Amino acid sequence: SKIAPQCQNLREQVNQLIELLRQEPTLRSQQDTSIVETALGKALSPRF
Amino acid sequence: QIILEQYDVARKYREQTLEQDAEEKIARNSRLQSEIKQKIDLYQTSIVSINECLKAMQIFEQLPVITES
Amino acid sequence: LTLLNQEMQNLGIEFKKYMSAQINDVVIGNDREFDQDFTKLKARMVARLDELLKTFSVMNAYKRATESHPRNSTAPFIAVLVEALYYLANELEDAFIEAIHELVKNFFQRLGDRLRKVDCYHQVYRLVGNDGGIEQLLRRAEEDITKALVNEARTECDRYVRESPRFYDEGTFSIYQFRQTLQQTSQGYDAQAIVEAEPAIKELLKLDFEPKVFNTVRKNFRQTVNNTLKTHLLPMAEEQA
Amino acid sequence: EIVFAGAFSAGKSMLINALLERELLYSAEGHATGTECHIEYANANEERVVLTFLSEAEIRQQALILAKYLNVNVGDLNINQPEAVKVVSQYCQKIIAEEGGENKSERAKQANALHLLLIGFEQNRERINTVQNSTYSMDQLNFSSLAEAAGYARRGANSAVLKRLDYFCNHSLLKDGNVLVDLPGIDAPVKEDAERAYRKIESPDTSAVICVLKPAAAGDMSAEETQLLERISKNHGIRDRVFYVFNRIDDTWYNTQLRQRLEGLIQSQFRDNSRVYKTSGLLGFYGSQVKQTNSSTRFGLDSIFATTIKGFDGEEETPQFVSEFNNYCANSGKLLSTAFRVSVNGYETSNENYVRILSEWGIPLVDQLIHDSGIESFRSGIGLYL
Amino acid sequence: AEEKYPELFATLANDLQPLCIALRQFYLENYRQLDSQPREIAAMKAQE
Repeated sequence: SKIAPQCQNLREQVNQLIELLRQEPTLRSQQDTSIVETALGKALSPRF
Repeated sequence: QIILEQYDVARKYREQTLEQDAEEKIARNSRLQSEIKQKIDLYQTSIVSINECLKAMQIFEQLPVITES
Repeated sequence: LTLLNQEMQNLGIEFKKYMSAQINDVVIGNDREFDQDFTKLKARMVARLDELLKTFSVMNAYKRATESHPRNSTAPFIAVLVEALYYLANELEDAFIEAIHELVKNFFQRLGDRLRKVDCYHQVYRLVGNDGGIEQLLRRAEEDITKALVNEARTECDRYVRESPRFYDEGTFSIYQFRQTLQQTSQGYDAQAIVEAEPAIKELLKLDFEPKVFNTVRKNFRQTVNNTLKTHLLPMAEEQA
Repeated sequence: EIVFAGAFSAGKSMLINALLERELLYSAEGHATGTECHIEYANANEERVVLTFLSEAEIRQQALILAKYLNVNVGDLNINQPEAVKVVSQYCQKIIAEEGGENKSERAKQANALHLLLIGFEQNRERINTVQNSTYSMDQLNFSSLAEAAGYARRGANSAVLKRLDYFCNHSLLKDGNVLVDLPGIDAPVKEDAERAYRKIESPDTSAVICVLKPAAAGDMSAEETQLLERISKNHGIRDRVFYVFNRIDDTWYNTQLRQRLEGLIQSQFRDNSRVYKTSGLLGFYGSQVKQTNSSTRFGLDSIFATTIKGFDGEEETPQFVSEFNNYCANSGKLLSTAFRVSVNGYETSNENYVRILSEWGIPLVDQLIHDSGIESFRSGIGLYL
Repeated sequence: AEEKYPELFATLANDLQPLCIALRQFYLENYRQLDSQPREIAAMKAQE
């Protein structure tokens, strides 16, 4: 019901953020994506 | 007391090669300094859009990057 | 030019010589000025302890017990002793910090003032042109020395609080005499009848602290100052060369 | 020279194939004992390989070790006598019946290697000398191409006896003279061979060190691994040229506690994390291979995976890659942040879903899969350093 | 629809911050750290 035109490309943007995090060597050591791993899609196309 | 006594002459001998190192080193410094500058621009654009979309329903916003100086 | 740097090299070697001579005199007491200030430091602390515990009153420690606990408004009789240690220790700790600053600061002015007159530091400005960071390093180092001693002094001050076996003594004082003030003696929930026991507790604290405080200032304190000054000043001086 | 050090059966063979994107090393777990392959740049027409074999005194030593853990070390006087081999072979074929499978346990594994080593020993006995390590070649063995030699070398029979190989190939990554080394497992029964690996790695002639560690799935390092870090840590000269990698991270994608254990372990010890890497060879390898398949071959179910899709009970079994592919799409959810809406349903089997899911989206989904594997980043990482 | 639904998006923002916490820090350190070194040839050569 709250789907918005901005949300269509919102998820593709964070995919870039994950890409930047992975590129940096030392950042991969102490950054776990397990939280976002079960957050975005749980929100977009929500599951209640 | 004599090995260091001739510091002057060694400078002239070394003066031949010091030019290349100075220009080469800064070029490497500039290349990496400019390379990292490119990454933050990509990061800045994505986060601004994220907050813009989420602004429609919530006020939980992330940080920008500006006037790093 | 082939001779200019030779003078420069001797200046660095000679500079360390004067610094090593001045510092050595302090470790053994040759510098009479340092000893006069040092004995002043010891006298104040010993006098401070005697004056501090002499004026100790049950109506001063119990004041702090209520403050420490914002919610509760009724402290047990046993809480008097606990607050006494911290009140008699934290106050003592501040004495070192205030006096230690007065000691380090005076020493450096005694050194910098006399350092410029001697030809060692005098000849530098006829050739080099400026300090070269000598004053900057000296002021910078002085800050480091103050921090190190303050931390070391506080660490020792944290050991007095823990009670030694001497702290308890059946003959000197009994913790169970409060029952005499509790067995239908202290009617109200006040701390007025306990004042009668003030003379006894004062002697007990004297017995506990007198050996510990004398042990530290007389034996331990002297070693730390001497080693601390030398362990930091010399490497700075070598870096100056 | 690049050295890949990993525990036995820890995916060292699988990772090497995954790294090169080619199935040169036979990834039959437990069969790669004492196998080293050197791959260097060469013209496409100059691909070559050399073969070496174990001695008879070693086959009996290995066979006794294999039979020792099998409780079949009785009724076996010598592997030279067919009867002493048949009293154990038919018994080994009985062990297959007793165990109900070749790779169903460590005891069964020893029968699997023994079953295939004895089968390998008898099948290719004419190509093996007694003592001297026989050296042969494609011309001396009548191999027309690497694929033909590989297919012959992929067999459990021949693959078991092979010891040393020297591969030549045309690849961009290896075009800079890079050489890949597959050292034997440190925990192998043959200590002298293992000690040689310690001497080999500790030798100054090694440029870089790749440290493959189990605790991503094993939880903690073993005694053999512990001494390696102690040896490496205590030696500053070699320490400054070491890379640390972890394998089979897909396990953490489904279990939180293992991920929590992995996260704590990684942050607990490793400080210079710029050289700390993670990947999954099992998923990484097949992921690249699928790119060479299309809907005509059912995206590999009719080729490469045709051997794995055939089940014992008749029903099409789910290949490990396919089985984890369905789990990866649903349980992990890496596609969640991507531009894909892969839906996993019980309406179809794993293979049928594998056919349906791939047919729905296609190759572009695989590109993300390989990218998430991190193998490509590993090649750039080590390549950049060297 | 009214209470739980928006909270799901709200959780994402708080669940996504733990990654942006470090990226700016690391970039801001190296970028600022590199700026400390000189740039001019004369000054740079004098350092040598």
